[PDB]
Amino acid sequence: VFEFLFYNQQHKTRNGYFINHDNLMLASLEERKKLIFYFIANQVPEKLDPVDRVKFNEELSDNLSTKARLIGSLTGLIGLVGFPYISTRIYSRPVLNIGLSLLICPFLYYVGNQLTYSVWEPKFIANNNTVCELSKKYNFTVFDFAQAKKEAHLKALRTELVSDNLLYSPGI
Amino acid sequence: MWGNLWTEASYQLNFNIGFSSLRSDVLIHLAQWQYWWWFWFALIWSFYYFIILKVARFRVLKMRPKISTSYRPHGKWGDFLACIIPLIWCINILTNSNLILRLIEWQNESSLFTVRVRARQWYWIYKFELKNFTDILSTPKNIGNNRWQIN
Amino acid sequence: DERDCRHIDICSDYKEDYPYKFTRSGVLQQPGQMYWDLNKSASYYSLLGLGCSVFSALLFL
Amino acid sequence: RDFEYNNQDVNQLNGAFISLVEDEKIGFWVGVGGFAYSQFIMRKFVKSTNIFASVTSLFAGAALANLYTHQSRASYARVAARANRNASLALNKLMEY
Amino acid sequence: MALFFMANTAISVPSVLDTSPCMKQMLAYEDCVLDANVPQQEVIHPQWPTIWPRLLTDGKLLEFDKVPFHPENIYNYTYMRPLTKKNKQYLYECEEERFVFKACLRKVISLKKTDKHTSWDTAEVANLQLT
Amino acid sequence: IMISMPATIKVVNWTLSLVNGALKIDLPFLFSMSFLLLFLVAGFTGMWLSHVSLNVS
Amino acid sequence: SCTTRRFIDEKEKLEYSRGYNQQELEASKLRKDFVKKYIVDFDTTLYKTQVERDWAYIAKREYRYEVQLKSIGYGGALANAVLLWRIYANKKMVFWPIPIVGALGYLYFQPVFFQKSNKRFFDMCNVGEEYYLGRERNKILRECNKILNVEDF
Amino acid sequence: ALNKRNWGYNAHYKPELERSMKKVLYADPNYKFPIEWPERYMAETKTLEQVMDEEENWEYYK
Amino acid sequence: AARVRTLIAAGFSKEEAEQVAWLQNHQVNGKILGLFTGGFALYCCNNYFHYFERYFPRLRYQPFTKFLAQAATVYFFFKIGDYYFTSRRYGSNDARMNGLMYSNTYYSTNKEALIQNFEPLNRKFTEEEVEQFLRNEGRSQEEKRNWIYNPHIHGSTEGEWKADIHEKFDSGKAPWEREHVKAKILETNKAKIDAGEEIQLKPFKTLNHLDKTGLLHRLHPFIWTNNWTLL
Amino acid sequence: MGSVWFRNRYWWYRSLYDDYVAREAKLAFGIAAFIWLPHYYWGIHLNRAFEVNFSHRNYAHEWGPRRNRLAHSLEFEQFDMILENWQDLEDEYAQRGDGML
Amino acid sequence: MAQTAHQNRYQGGLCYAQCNELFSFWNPSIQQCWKGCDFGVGRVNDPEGRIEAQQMCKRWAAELYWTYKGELDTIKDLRVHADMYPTTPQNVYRACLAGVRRQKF
Amino acid sequence: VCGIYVIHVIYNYMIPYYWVSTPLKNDEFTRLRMKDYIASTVLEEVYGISYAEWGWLPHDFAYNRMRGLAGYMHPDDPRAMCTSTFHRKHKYIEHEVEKVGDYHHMTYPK
Amino acid sequence: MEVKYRGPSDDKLECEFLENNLLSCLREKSVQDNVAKMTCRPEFLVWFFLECPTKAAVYHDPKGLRNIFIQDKIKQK
Amino acid sequence: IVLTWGWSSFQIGGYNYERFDDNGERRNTLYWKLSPVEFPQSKLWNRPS
Amino acid sequence: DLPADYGKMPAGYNFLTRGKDWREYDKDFILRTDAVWEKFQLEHFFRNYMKCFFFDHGLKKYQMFEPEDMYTVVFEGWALDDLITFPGFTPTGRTNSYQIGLSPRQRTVVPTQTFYQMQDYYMLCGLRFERWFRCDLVYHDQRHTKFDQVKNQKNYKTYPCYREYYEAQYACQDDMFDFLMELAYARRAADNFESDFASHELTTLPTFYDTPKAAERKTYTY
Amino acid sequence: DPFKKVERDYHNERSVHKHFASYPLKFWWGLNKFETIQGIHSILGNAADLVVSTLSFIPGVQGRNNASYIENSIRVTRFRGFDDKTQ
Ligand code: HEA
Repeated sequence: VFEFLFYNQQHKTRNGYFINHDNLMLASLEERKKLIFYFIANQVPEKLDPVDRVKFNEELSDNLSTKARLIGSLTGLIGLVGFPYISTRIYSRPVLNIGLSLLICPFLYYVGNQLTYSVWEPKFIANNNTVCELSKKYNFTVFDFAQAKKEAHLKALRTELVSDNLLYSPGI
Repeated sequence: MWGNLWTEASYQLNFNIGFSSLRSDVLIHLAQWQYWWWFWFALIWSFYYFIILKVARFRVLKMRPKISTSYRPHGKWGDFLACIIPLIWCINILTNSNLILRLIEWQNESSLFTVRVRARQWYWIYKFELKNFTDILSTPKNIGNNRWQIN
Repeated sequence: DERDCRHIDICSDYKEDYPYKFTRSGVLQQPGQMYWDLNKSASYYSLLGLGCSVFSALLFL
Repeated sequence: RDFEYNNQDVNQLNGAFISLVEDEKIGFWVGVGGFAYSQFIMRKFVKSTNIFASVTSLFAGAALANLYTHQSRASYARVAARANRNASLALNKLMEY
Repeated sequence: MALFFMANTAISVPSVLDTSPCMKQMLAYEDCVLDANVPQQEVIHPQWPTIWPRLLTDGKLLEFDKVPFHPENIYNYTYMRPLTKKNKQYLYECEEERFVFKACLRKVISLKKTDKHTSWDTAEVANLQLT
Repeated sequence: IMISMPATIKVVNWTLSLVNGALKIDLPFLFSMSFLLLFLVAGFTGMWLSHVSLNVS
Repeated sequence: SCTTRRFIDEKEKLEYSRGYNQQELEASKLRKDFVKKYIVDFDTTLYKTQVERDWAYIAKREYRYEVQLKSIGYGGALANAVLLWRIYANKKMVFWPIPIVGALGYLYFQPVFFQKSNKRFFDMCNVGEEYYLGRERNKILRECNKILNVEDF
Repeated sequence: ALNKRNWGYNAHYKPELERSMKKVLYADPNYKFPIEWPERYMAETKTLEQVMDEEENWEYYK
Repeated sequence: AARVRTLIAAGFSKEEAEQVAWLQNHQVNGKILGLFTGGFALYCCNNYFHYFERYFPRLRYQPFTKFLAQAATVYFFFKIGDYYFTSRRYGSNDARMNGLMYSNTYYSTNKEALIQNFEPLNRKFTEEEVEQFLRNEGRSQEEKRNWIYNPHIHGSTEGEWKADIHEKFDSGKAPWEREHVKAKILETNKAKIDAGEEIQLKPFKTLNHLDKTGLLHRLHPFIWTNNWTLL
Repeated sequence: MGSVWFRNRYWWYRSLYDDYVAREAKLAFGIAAFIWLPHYYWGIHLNRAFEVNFSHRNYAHEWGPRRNRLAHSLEFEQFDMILENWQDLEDEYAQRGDGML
Repeated sequence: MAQTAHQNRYQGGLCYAQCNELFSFWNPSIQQCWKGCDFGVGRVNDPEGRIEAQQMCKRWAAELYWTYKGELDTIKDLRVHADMYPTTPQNVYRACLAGVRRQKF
Repeated sequence: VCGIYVIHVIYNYMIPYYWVSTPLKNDEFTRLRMKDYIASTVLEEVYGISYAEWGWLPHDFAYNRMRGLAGYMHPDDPRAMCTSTFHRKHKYIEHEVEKVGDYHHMTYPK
Repeated sequence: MEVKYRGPSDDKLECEFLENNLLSCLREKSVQDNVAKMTCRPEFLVWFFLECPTKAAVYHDPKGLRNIFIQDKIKQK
Repeated sequence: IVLTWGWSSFQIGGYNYERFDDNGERRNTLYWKLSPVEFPQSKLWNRPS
Repeated sequence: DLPADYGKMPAGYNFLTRGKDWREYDKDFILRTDAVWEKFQLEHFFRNYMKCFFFDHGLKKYQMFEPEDMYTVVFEGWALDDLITFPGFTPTGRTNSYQIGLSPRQRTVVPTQTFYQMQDYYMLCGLRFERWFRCDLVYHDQRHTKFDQVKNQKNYKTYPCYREYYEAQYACQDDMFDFLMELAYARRAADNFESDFASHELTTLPTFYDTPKAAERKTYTY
Repeated sequence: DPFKKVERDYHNERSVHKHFASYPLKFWWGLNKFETIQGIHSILGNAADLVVSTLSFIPGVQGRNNASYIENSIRVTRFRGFDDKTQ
C-alpha cells in the first residue's frame, strides 16, 4: 500500500493538474476560459497550434517551470552545506557522505520546487497577459476540457507503462 | 531440369552422411525429429560417464573392493520407474509418426488428379485416365487476393 | 575506384556463375599489400617499437 | 452554448469554497502561532539540539494547522468528489457516440 | 514430437515481405475483373483491349482455318466470343483501376538502372531478405 | 513400440549388476562389455525403424 | 541467404579497412542516430503495424547480435587479458578488473561495430511508405542520398 | 456477436482506391452485380445462343 | 488497486475506469507482491545473513554493509516480482494455458495495444460537434425517439430534415463522421496542417483498446473456468 | 529430486534396485547441464534455418505465379506503349503518304 | 470437424450438439450440421442475418460438390431423414439449412 | 495394455466384418457405412490434429493448413467428422491469418 | 524453387525471329485485329521484350522507331 | 573422448562448415526470397544413427 | 456521385487509352525506392523461369524436349531427341501463372465410405462393378438409339450408367476392370439378373432397415 | 530547439522520458500523500505569500489579490485530490 514510492508522484501536484470540472463549477466565464487554456496547454499542448504552444511554453518556463527548478536548486544547494559533514583525518567515509548528500538534496529540491509552484502559480496563471490572449484565442469548452482530462490521464498511464522494463527488454 | 530451373532435387555426393535431400517436408520433419531425439538424451549419457569412471577407479580388487552381502534382491518399483525413459521415447516416436502420417494417409478420395502405376516385369507403366484430361481443364486458379476462379 | 571493396562482378547473392571474373577495382587491388593495410601494420609496428624503446631507455637509466 | 453545471451542486460547491478559504486563512494564522509556541516551549525545558527543536516546531505547527483545517477541507473534498463524479458521468454520457 | 520436442520456437521468423512493384494495382484490377466475371479469360491482362481488339469486335482471337471449331459446351472456345454489352457494362466499372494499373506499369517501365545505384550489390539486404 | 519396454529393463539390470561389485577382469568380461555396447545401438536402430514414416522411408 | 550474409560481412570488413571518408562519416552518424532512436532504443512492440513490429524486431535482433553481442565479446576478451595480467602481478584473483574492463571494452567496441554495419542495419529499415517507420526511413535515406550525391535503395 | 464472422460468404471485391467509381456503385443499395456469389461457381445449364441473347438483352441497374 | 471511484473522478467511463483499474492493479499488485515477499525473507533469513560472514569478513566488521545487503535483498525480491508480473513474457494464446500466469500475455497485450492505438485529438471539437453532443441529451435510450419535423420549427423540407434527423441521431453516424464537420475541421486546423500533423477526428475509444476479459485481443479464456469459448 | 523426496531413502533405494549410484548421479547431472547447453544452441540455429526454409516455400507458393503474371503484364504494357508509338507513326504515314518515304 | 470452427466436439456447443441429435452416428451429416451451425453464428437473431446465412449455406454447398445452376433451388423436400448421407449437393444444402435453423442465440 | 489394444481391434475390426456378407435389398449402403464407420474412426488415427503446432512449425503450420483443409475436401468421410478443426491459427504465432472466420473463399483458408 | 541465373541472350537469330513477330504484331494490331489472317503470336512478342532487350531500346528510341517504320513500309511496298 | 567430442564435434564441424563453406550452396541462384534454403548439417556424424 | 446515371457504361466506350497523361494516377500509386533493382530481378526471373524452351537457330524457332535427367542434359547434350516446336502456354498467349486448387467433387453413386476401412479398394471395386453391371444390363441395347451412341448427336443423351461406369473405373484398376468386364460379358450373354436367382435375403437376419412399410421408416423433419 | 520539443512524432510520443536516475531522485515527491506533509507545505506557502505581499509593497511586484477567484481556487485545491493510486 506504499504505492506513493512504487508509483510516480512528481507529475501529480504540479502544472495545474489539480484543476478539474468542479473548479470550473465556481469560476467565471473569463476565469473558465483562462483556466481551460492553462490546463489544456500544460497537460496536452498537442491540441493547440505549434506557434501558440511555443509561446505558452516560453511563458510557463519564464514563470514557474524554470523558476520552480531554480528555487528547488537553491534549496538543494542550501542542503549541500558541508558535503563532508561526517569527516575525519583518520578516515573520510565517502559512501556515507555521498549517501547523506543525495538523501538531503532531492528532498530540498522537491520542497523548493513545490514552494515556488504553490506561491507563483496563482499569480502567474491569474495575471498573465499572454495567457489571457491565448484564452481569448482558444476558448475551450467543457467537452474540450473533459477530452483533455481523459487524454492527460491516458498520457499519465502511458508514462508509467512506457518505463515498465528499464533493465532488459528483448521484446520476445 | 527444364531450362535454367535445375529440377534435380537430390544431388547427393559420394560418402554422404544424412538423407539424400531435405527438399521434402517428410525429410525435413524426419531430420528435425532425429536432431531433437539426439538433443534430449544428455542426462542418460551423463550417468554412463560417471558409472564407467567409478568402476574403473574404485571397484577393482586393488582399489576399494566391496564385500557384497546380498542374499536376495527386493526391488518392487524399479522397472516401472526406469520405464519412463522408454515410454517418453515411444510417445515421441508415436507423436512424430502421427503428425507425419496424417498429412500423407487416408486422403485418397480427395484427389486433384488420378494416375495408375502398373509395375510389369522389368518395366513400369503409367496410365492416365480420360477423365483426368477433363480435370486438367477444371483446375481452379487463385487469381488476385486469394480469389478462386473456375474456367 | 581503389576503395570499391567489390573485386568480383557478383552481387551479394552471387547471382553470377563461376568462373566469376574480377572487377576493374579488383584489377588494381593487391591482397594484403594495399596502402591502408600496410600503413595499419606500419603503425602497429611503430607503436610497439616506441613502447619497447621507451621501456629500454627507462631501463638504460 | 455549452454544458451547464448542476444548480444544487454549484451552490454547495460555492458555500464549501467560501468556508474553505476562511478556514485556510484561520489555519495559516494558527499554524504560525503554534510554530512560535513550539519553538519557545522547546527552548524552555527540552535538552536537545536546535535542529531537533526546529523540526519539532515545524511538525507541530503543521499538525495544528491540519487540526484546525480538518472538517472544512474534508467537507470540501467530499463536495468536490460528488460534483466531479456527477459531472464526469454526465459528460461521458453526452460525448459517447 | 512432444509438448517440448524442438525446445525452440522461432517466433522471430516473420512472413516474407513481398516486394513486387505494382502488385497492389495488379491485384486490384484482377479483383475488379473477377467481380465483373467476364467470360473471356484474356481480359485478365491490363493491356487486353490493346492485345486482342477482335474481342471487342467479334471475339475472333485466332484463325481456325486449319484446326476445326467444334464447340461442345458453353465453356468451350471461350476465347471465340465477343464481349457482351452487359459484360461490357461491367467492364466500365473497372476502367479507373485499369488506367491506374497501366499508369503504374508505365512508370515502372520508365525506370532504369543508372550508375548512381551504388548499392546495387546490397539490394536483397535492403529488400528485406536478410531474414 | 511397446516391445522396447522389456529391453530397457534388461539393459538397466545389466548396467546395475555391473556396478558396486568386486571386478575381476577376465577375457570374458571384455566380450560381455562388447556385447552390451553392440546391443545398445541395435535397440536404438530398431526403435527408430519402428516409426511409421521412417519405415516407409 | 547464408552466402549473401557472408558476402555482406566480408564487404563491410573490407570497407571498414579501406576507410570511412568524410561525407560517408556524416551519413554514418546520421544513420546511427536514426537506428538508435527509432530502432535500438525504441521498443519494436510499440509500432502500430504488426508487420512493422516484426521487421523492427528482426532489425533489433540483428543489432543485439551483430553490434551488442560482438562488442560485449570484444570487451570480455580485453577484460580477460587485463585480468590475467593483473592476477599475474598480484598472484591472486582480483574482482574489479573483470567488470571495469568489460564496461570499458563494451563502450569502446560499441561504436566501432556500429561504425561497420551502419549501412547494413539501415538496409533492414526499408519497410516502405505504408509504415510510419518506413516513411521516416525514406526521409532519412533521402537526406543521406542528398548529402552523398548517390542514389541508394 | 464476438464470434460472428464472415466465413467467406459473398466475398465481393472491396476496391481500396479512392477514384474507384465502383465504390460509389458498391455504395448504392440499388446496385446489381453481374452474378450472385452463391451462384458464381454454379454449373451453367443454359445454351450458348440463349445465354448470348440474354446477355445482349440486359439493362444496367443505374 | 486504484480506488475505482477516484478513477471515475477523472475522465473515465465505468467500463473505462474498470480497465484502467485492471492495468494499474496488475502493475501495483506485482510490485506489492515482490515487496511483501522480500519482507518475509528478512524475517526468516536474517540469521543466514549473519552466518554468511565467514566467507565475507568485512560484513562482520562493517555494520552498514548488513543494512546495504538487506536493502539489496529487498530490491532483488521486488525486481523478481516485477519480472514475474511486469515483463514481456510472450506465450501461446492457448485456452488451456491462459489465465494461469505462466506468461504476462493479457497485461502485455493490453499495454501494447494502448501504446499503439492512443493518440491525442490534436484539435478542438467543432461547435457543430459540440451542438450535436448538446442535442444528444438522453437520445441513447432503448426506445427510439420519435423525431417530429415541424416546418415552422425545423424548416427546410420534411424529408430532408427527416433524413438529417436520422443521420444526426437515428443513423448513429458520428459528428466526427459528418462530411460538413470534416470539411470545416480541414479548413480550421491548417496551421497544424502547416506542420504536417494529422488530425484525429474520433476520441480515443477506451472500450475499443482495453479489456480485462481480454476478448478485444481475442485471447481464448481459461479452459477450466470459462463457459464461453472464444473464436 | 533423488532421495530427498522420499521419507525412507533406504527403502526407496531398495524399492528401485537395491543398488546405490547417488554420487555418480549428482556429478552426472551437473556435467549434463553444462554439456547440454551447446547442443541446445546448435539445435536453435538449425530450427531457425528450417523455419526460414518453410517460410520461403510458403512465399514461393503464394507469390511465384503472381510475380510471373506481373512480369508478363509489364512486358505487355511496354509492348503496348511501343505499339502506340508505332500507331502514331502509322497515322503520320497516313497523313504523309509518300513524304515520309 | 476439419471444416468446423471448434477444436473439440464438446467445444462445438449446443447447436453443434443438436447436430448429434439431428442424424445417426453413421452419417457425415453431423459434420455438415456443425458447419451449418458455425455459419449461423451471430446471424440467427437477425432476419437479414438468416437470409445471408441461407445464401452462405447455398454457396458452401455449391463449393463442396459441383451442381448445376439453381439445382438446389428445386429441392422437393427441405426436410431431412436421419439416414441421409452427404451424397448430393441437395443433401448438403438441406443439412446446412437445418444447421442454420438449429442455431439459437 | 496390449490386450486392451487387442480388444479394441477385436471389438472394432473383425466381428463387424463377419456380420454383413451378401448384397442386401434394404439399406445395404447404410449397413456398410455403419460397419465401416465403426472401424474407420478410431481416435488413434485422427487425434493428432488437436495439438498440431507441437509438430508443425510456425510457417509449416501455414503451409500445411492449406493442404490439411484441402485434404478433407469431399464431405463423404465419417472419419473426417472426428478430426479437429483445420481452421485454427498457430498456437505460438500465426504469420498469415488475422481472423479465423475471415477468408476470401468458402473453401480456401486465405 | 532453386532457379539458376542466365542473363538476356540477345542472339542474332532469336532477335530476328522476335523482330519479325513484333513487326507482324504491330502491322496487325495497328488495324485493331481487323486484318486478313491473324498471324501474330502475342506470347512470342513477350520474348521480344526479354530476349532482345537491346533491340527494345530501338523500340524505346523515337527516331529509331520512325526509321524502322519507314523501312517496314518500304518492305511492305 | 566420452564427454567432450560426443557433445561438441558435430556442432563444431557444422559451425566451421557454415562459416567457411556457406552450407555448401551453389552460387548461381536468382533470389533468396524464391529459392530453396540449403540447410546446414543436421544428421549428426558423431551420432551412431 | 454527381450524375444520376453515374456508373452506367458510356455509350460507344472503346476503352482505348491512346495518349493518356499518366501523371493523374501518380497520387494513386506508391513505388518502392528499390524499384529499378526489383524490376531487373523480376525480368531476369521471368526470363529464366517460364522459358523452358531453347531457340534452335537452324529452324529459327523455339523448340522443346521432354524433361530428362540433368546429367542427360549436360553429359548427353549432343544427342538430343524428340524435339518439337514451342506451342506456347496458351493458343492466344494468355498467362497461366496461378495457384492451383481442387475442383468440386462430382456426385457419386457408390459411396466410398462404404468400404473406406480398407486401403485397397478390392471390395469397393467389386461393389461398384456390380452396380455398374446392373445399370448396364438395364440399359444395354438402347445405347445405339437412345443414348450418346446415337447417330444424331444433336439428340445425344449421356448414358444412364455413365456415372456408375466412371466411378467403377476410378475404383478398379486396369486388370480388375478387364476381369470384371470378362465376367460381365459372360453374365450379359446369360442375360441372367441377380434377382432372377436371389435367395440370400431369405436367410438374412431381420433388421429395422427392412420394415414392411419402408416409406413409414424415414421420419422426415426440417 | 523548443520547436523540436513540440513536434508530434510517434517515437517521441512513445519514448520513455524517465531514466532510472529519476527513479530515486524524484522519489521525494511522494510524501505529498501525507496529510502532515501537505499541511507543512501549505504553511510554508502561506508564510511565503505573506512575505511576498510585504515585498510587493515595493514596485514591480503585485501581491496576492484576495479578489482573484482563480488564485483562491489554486491555493485551496492545489492538493485537493492527490492520490498515488491514480497513475
Ligand atoms: C536378433 C535379431 C533382432 C532383434 C533383437 C531385433 C529387435 C527389434 N527390432 Fe528387428 N529385425 C531383425 C532382427 C532383430 N530385431 C531382422 C533380421 C529384420 C529384417 C527381417 C527382414 O529382412 O525384413 C528386422 C526388421 C525390423 C523392422 C522392419 C525392417 C523391415 O522393414 O523389414 C523393424 C521396425 O519396426 C524392427 C524393429 C525392432 C525393434 C523395435 C526391436 C527391439 O527389440 C529393440 C529395441 C529395444 C530397445 C530400444 C532397447 C535398447 C535400450 C536402450 C535404452 C536404447 C537407448 C539407447 C540410446 C539411445 C543410447 N526390426
